[PDB]
Amino acid sequence: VQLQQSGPELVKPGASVKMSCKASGCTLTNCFMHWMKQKPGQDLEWIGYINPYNDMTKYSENFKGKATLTSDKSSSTAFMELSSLTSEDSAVYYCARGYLLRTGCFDYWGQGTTLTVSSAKTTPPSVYPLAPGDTTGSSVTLGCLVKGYFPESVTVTWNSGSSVHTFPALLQSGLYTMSSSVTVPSSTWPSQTVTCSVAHPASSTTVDKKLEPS
Amino acid sequence: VQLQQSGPELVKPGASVKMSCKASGCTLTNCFMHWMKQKPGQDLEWIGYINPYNDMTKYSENFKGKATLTSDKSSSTAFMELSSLTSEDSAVYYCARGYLLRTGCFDYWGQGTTLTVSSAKTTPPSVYPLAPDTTGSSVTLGCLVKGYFPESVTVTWNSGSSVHTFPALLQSGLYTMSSSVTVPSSTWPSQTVTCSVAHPASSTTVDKKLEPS
Amino acid sequence: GTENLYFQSNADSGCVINWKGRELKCGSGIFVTNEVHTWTEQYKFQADSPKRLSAAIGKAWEEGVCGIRSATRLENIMWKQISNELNHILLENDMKFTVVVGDVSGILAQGKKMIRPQPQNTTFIIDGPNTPECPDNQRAWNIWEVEDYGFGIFTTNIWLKLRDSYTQVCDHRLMSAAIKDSKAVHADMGYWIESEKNETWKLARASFIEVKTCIWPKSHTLWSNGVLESEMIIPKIYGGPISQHNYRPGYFTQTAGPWHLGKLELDFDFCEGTTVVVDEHCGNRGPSLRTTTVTGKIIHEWCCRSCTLPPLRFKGEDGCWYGMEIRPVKDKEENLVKSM
Amino acid sequence: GTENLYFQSNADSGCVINWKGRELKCGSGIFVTNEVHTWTEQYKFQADSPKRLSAAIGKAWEEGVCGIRSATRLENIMWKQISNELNHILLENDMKFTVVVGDVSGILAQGKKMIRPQPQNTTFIIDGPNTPECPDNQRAWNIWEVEDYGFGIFTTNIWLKLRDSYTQVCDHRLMSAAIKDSKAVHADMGYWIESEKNETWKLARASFIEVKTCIWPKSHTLWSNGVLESEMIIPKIYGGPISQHNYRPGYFTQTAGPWHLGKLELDFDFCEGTTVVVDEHCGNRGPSLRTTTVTGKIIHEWCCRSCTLPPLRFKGEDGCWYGMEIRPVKDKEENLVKSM
Amino acid sequence: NIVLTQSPASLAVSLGQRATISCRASESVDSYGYSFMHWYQQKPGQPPKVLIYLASNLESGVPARFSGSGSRTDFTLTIDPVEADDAATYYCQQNNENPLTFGAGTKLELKRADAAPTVSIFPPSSEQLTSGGASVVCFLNNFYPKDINVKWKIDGSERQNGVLNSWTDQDSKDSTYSMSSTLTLTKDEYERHNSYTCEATHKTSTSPIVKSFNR
Amino acid sequence: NIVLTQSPASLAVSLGQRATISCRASESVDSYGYSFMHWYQQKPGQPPKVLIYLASNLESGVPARFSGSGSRTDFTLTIDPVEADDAATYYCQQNNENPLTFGAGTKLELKRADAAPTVSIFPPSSEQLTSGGASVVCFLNNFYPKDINVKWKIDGSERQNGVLNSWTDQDSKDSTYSMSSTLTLTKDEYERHNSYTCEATHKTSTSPIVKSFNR
Ligand SMILES: *[C@@H]1O[C@H](CO)[C@@H](O)[C@H](O)[C@H]1NC(C)=O
Ligand SMILES: *[C@@H]1O[C@H](CO)[C@@H](O)[C@H](O)[C@H]1NC(C)=O
Ligand SMILES: *[C@@H]1O[C@H](CO)[C@@H](O)[C@H](O)[C@H]1NC(C)=O
Ligand SMILES: *[C@@H]1O[C@H](CO)[C@@H](O)[C@H](O)[C@H]1NC(C)=O
Repeated sequence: VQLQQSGPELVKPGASVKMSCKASGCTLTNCFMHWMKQKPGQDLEWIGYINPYNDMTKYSENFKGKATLTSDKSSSTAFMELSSLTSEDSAVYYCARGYLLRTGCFDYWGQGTTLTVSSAKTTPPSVYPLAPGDTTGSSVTLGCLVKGYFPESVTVTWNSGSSVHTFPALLQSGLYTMSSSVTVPSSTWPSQTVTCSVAHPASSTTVDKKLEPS
Repeated sequence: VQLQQSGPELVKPGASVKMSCKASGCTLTNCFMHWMKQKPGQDLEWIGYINPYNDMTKYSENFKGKATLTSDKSSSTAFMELSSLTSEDSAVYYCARGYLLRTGCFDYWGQGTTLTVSSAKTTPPSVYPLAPDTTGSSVTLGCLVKGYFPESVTVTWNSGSSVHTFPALLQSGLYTMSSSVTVPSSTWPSQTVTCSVAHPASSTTVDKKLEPS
Repeated sequence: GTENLYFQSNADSGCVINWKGRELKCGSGIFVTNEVHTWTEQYKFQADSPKRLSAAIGKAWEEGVCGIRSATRLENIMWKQISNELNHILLENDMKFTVVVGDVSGILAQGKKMIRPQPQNTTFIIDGPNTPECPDNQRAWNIWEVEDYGFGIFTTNIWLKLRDSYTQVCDHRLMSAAIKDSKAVHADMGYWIESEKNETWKLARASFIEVKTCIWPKSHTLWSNGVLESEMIIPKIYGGPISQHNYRPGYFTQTAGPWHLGKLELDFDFCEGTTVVVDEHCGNRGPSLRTTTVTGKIIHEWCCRSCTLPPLRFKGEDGCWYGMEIRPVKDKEENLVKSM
Repeated sequence: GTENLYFQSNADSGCVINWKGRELKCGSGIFVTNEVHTWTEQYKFQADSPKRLSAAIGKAWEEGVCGIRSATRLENIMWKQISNELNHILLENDMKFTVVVGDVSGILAQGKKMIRPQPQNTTFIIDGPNTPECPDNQRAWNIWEVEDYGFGIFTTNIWLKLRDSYTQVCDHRLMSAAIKDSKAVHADMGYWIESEKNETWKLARASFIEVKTCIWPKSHTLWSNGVLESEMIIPKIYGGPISQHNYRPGYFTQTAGPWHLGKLELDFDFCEGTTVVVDEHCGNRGPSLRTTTVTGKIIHEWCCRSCTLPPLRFKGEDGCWYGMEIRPVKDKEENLVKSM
Repeated sequence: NIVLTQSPASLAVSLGQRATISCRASESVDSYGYSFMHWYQQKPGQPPKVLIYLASNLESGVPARFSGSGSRTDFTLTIDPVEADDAATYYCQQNNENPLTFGAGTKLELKRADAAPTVSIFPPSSEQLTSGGASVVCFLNNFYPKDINVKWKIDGSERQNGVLNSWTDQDSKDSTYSMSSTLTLTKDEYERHNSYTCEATHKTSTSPIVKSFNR
Repeated sequence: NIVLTQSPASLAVSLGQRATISCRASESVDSYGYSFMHWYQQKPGQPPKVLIYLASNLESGVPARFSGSGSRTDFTLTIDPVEADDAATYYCQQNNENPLTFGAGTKLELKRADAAPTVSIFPPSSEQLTSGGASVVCFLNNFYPKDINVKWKIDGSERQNGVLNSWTDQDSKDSTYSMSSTLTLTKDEYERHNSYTCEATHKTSTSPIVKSFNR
């Protein structure tokens, strides 16, 4: 039972969004698509469920006016739409297979659709390389500074496959700044070439930076 | 218990007429006014009945659209009304006291209301004397009532001898009748003989003296 | 303003008005209507196949079935209109008898034979009066059941097929019953029987276009438990619902009631120009009497031993009749009218 | 064209359509409708005098009544809406207790006492969950009967008065039934019970918005003679009409059916993704099972000893259930969900 | 409907004899032990009168010579001795089922010994001749049987135009008939002919009874 | 609604110990003889994963050190022995009655033997110095415990302006933390001073770990 959720969304206050969840491997008798709202690192809230084949739907009371569940059988897909949008709605919305009331658990989960509700406009990042004429050891660490983007998030990969560290993005002046560091042996650098790849989907920008010494 | 029906009526084709039947000596339990239609010398047709106190009414099947029985409790009188009128409706309509379905018979009867449905116009009659130059032991005299509409006329001889009244016949759309009287020849023409012709539908009375040429 | 109502595709759905009580009630369900006053134009019985029908009569007449009695007035109207076509079918088939259909007088009495379907001696007499040379015990009776309804605006056809075995029980496909709050109806193409609760559930009025002698089907009976045949106002033998709604305090089964009238109106009210008093000294219950003699005299003083007022009364073409319990207090005098 | 219809001012008068079969029927009679889906907006129970009610609860509680259980779902909504007004009445009268009204869970259980009308310890508990320190046998129940209806468009008020003595029988002023040809309904503010004749008369489907514990009054019952309680599909103790319409060939009374669900839908059809076969080899009938495991696994293969297909099934909030006669063909294994 | 058929349609009976009419119903007119059958007498120009009520009950003030019998389908009104007054049509009627229905009637005619008609001829009046027309009138008075032939001769040639005949109903006292024959022509047509004759031939004698007049 | 209250809000446990989390429901979560209770593990940035379904059922393919118990209102998740992978937040959830409800969560933090931070200092990039801004970044990698304060020295003056710090999640492999310190200035301000220093004081040593570079 494989669940695929829609992509991230950036939406103006008061507007509306409709996200999707396609369910492979389901049967009529199970396949209740539940929906949950989770702010970053906060409790999950239950919204409701819908059965693409049955059109059985049940909403929680907190979401009756807010969410609307719809379905397309042939696509075996669930759709959830969020009425007037507020910053309290910016969160991750999880799709997950469940059952009726006293039945089962949350077996399988989709990956989660992140929604960011904001008047601000999409801005791609600037990528600056981070290299160290000083002391050296049997290991040298390099970094990339991703500064001034909206909205979150970015993915920073190093040569596509060593130990890597990824640092949470922070808000400054209404845009985001994050960084990413990797450590490789100094016998390898800078004799070898090392590139940090920063991807920002919401601006559909991809920037590579080659790592070279100052 | 005596029933008095309204007088005769002449009504143009397509109109409507409402005739009456007043019943003295009635009680709530009896006093069913039945209505029957009889053309001259034909079978009686039963129309229906109405009880003025109960306002119970029943129609026969033929007359449902044609007759409407209505009532006045206070006058204890029955009304019968005859819808679209045709020449086929001209007959004598008898009112008669009865009861419900399997109860009693037609005890007492009204006098009958004669209806004439026609385009024709009321015409007063001409009265012609009928007298004879030869002699006998017995003499017969007559009055010829000719050219009147509608029926009928009354011919009385001195107002009270042997009399004969002859039925009216239709010729060219008006009625013609005659009436004869017989008296002994010692009596006529020394005595005077006058026939009185009364035609109520025109409310004229014509008297004629009978004398010999 | 707005209200919310449930409707269903396959039930009676609509809005309906009750002038008294001023209730507009809309919804889906079952609408039991009074088909009694409209029946001649609204419903028409119709035989399934006149050719195959004639064949079944041949087999019957060969086997000694003298005649037929209709169960219901509708069945009689059906025989009159198909009789002319029937005789023609029999003539073409070298059958040596004729089918004659007479009127329906009074009670539609029961015959004991049946007409089995097919895949003098010379007349096969249907209905009319009772004739000894064609005894009821030799006539087929209650031989049709409803196969389908032919629904349309205006007229509705009811197509019939011959039964395979004999039954005294009425054909329920024509029947209905209904109750809501404090009103109840058992009803038929020919019976409309109203009962209501005023402190206590009893029979309040009925309307009969026919008096039949099939038995009322229990499945279409309200409150059919613990019924005593002797306590049924409308007698079981004349299709009375075997129900406690068919009860009335102080009255017993009207076996000798004016059911011979063949068409009548039952309720509880005084007859015109009479009075009834409860007197234990009254005469006992016997065959119902008509309040008016042969000579139209009305009978003033009536009584009953232990009935309850108002009095059970039947109104007919020929006048008013009182239930078996009511008797003339002035005893027999004059020309009394009693039912047979 | 032109047609002829009988109407009456003091009956349900109007025209009504049946989409399938395309029957427009117009007349006067009784319109029994399905009130279950519209009830919250359409009907509101209302007590006659909150003062007279308040004194009777005081007189009851002094005589040792700790609480009440509502008879019907509407009655509970009434206690919720009036509680603020009652408690204000009690404080002015220095009564040393207050009235608390809880939810309606599952079956509307039966209490054994009564509230007689007028001319820990501190709370008089209405409804809620089942509590031993205020047990049912210490609580009054089925204490209201209908006094008058408030007839209107939109809302209809139902004004109720306290009864004079205790009764297990449901209040018939709220109930109805009707049957025509080959369809029949017994009906209520919360029950809609449909039976029909397809070769044989049987229970066809039902709708339950509440499951109550009064007895269904015989007076509003079709075909109430010779009923064997063991054969009534809807059990007598939950208000099954004591009628042969409440039968189903090959099933017996569902005393252990999933009535705990408190609101459910009965008919005769397979549950999704299951099969039932008639097999004498099956397990014996027992308490009803849910076709979905505790783990959401669907139970594929079912059978019944001598029931008849289609199988008796109940649909509820948490899923589909089969009548007692239906058992898993793989016998008791796995994580089963069973009723009481 | 219940159909009453009466026989005979017309019946002739001589003074003092017995007349018997029957009424045959298509369905039994019996209920409650009674026969709902009645007999009526209708003199011409008059409402009917009840004679027998129920099959067999003599009405108040009716001569005991009227009598009724029968039950169910068959009924009989008998008159014995038939008298001079009884010239009338007689009807049976039932009130067992709606609609009430009547018989067709039996017209009772009395038989007496023949008598010849007193024939009288009448010239056109002086008042008539001035309006442009003339009717010559012939009265044939007090004859029996009803059969009779009238013949108009102008100048000895027969005439078949403008002859209208009217018979009376049989006499209530003497049981004879009478008849007025009226030959109607134009006034000018009246002056072209001199002798006018009225010839009536009756069952009494072969040679007709003749009356004539001249200008 | 049925409210699940989880205790403790956050938990620190050493490798190999026994971890106990509890979930307290406001109303019974028991029906049909089962406890409709479940336990979830959520690694950060990831969907939650089931560990125990119903009170006491090990999920298929979940290591048997996880175990669940309880009935009615009180339930308990046990991990034994807790390992480096289990640094995550743990949720309980009920589906006995609508609405389905979750616990607030228990964040599990692992205790390991303390470790010193590997400090790295990085000058502003060549691309950055040309665009009008310059940011000096210092990476503090793989230390424990999580609490730490960093000190930047510019030419010997301490610096407290425009510094933003971010902590990572505890690493699932070695159970250590990391942190990035970022000094944000205008481009010109960087060139006015020559020497830059990164100084970290940790529980490992009293004398801070220092790293520096010059232009
Ligand atoms: C006379 O009728 C009987 C039945 O009524 C029938 O079976 C028979 O064939 C007919 N004819 C003769 C000659 O018996
Ligand atoms: C109902 O009963 C009351 C009192 O017994 C009476 O006044 C009323 O007329 C009754 N209504 C009926 C019998 O329809
Ligand atoms: C407690 O309640 C009972 C009835 O439940 C009542 O009779 C009694 O008087 C109360 N006790 C006190 C001390 O008020
Ligand atoms: C009617 O009965 C037949 C068999 O007797 C069945 O196949 C059909 O489904 C039934 N129709 C219904 C229950 O609507």
